[PDB]
Amino acid sequence: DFHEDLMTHCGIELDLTIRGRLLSLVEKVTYTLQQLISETMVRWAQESVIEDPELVRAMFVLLHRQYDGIGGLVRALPKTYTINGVSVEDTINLLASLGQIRSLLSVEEEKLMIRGLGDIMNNKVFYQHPNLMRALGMHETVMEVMVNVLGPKMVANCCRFLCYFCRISRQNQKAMFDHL
Amino acid sequence: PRHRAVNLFLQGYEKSWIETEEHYFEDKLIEDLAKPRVDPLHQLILLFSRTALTEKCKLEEDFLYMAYADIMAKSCS
Repeated sequence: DFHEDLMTHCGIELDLTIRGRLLSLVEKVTYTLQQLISETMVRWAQESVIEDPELVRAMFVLLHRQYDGIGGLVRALPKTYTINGVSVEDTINLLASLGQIRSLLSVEEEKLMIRGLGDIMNNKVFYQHPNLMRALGMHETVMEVMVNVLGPKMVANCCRFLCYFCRISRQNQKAMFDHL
Repeated sequence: PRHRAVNLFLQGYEKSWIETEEHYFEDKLIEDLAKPRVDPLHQLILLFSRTALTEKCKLEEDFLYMAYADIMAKSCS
């Protein structure tokens, strides 16, 4: 019922003066930079018919992100997360652990992982906040490692992890269901 | 709990009031790219075309295409 009670709160001012603070907030969320970021792409693309196709690809990503500054913000929101002020110190070293494995993704390769993943096995915020881990997508990161391996001892430590990923909640388990 | 409630409010507020139909800009955009040599809109188009002609044998997600397709799809007693 918890997500549904949130969904009941979500359809509050969709159609309480508490609803009034929300409606004021959405207008504020909406929006000189958006003009010029738009314009300079149009400046470039007009005058100087553009080769190096990498550029052109780069331009319209900024063009669309600037026009859609809502959908840009859409994709950011499932990744974003609020932690309490207490357990911030575990999260710092977590991302420092995870940043090592994102780094080691592009690869002794075996060794530093197990130290890295074993750190993630033991963090306080792996239990208390499973929704943060799925927002990290780090299961897939770990998965892609054993994708990369499986064409040896390195594997099982990922597999010890990915099991241990499944236990902590059910929508956290959903993610792994897609890779059966 | 508080941090948990602010968490699920975020995904709840994401799934409710950010799905806005305010996005009517597409008509103004595709007008705006259709200005002066080759126009930018043709540059955008040809970008995707020459991408597609590469024999990848499996196309990728290419969210660039996924965006400007939808712009151009929204481009239309």
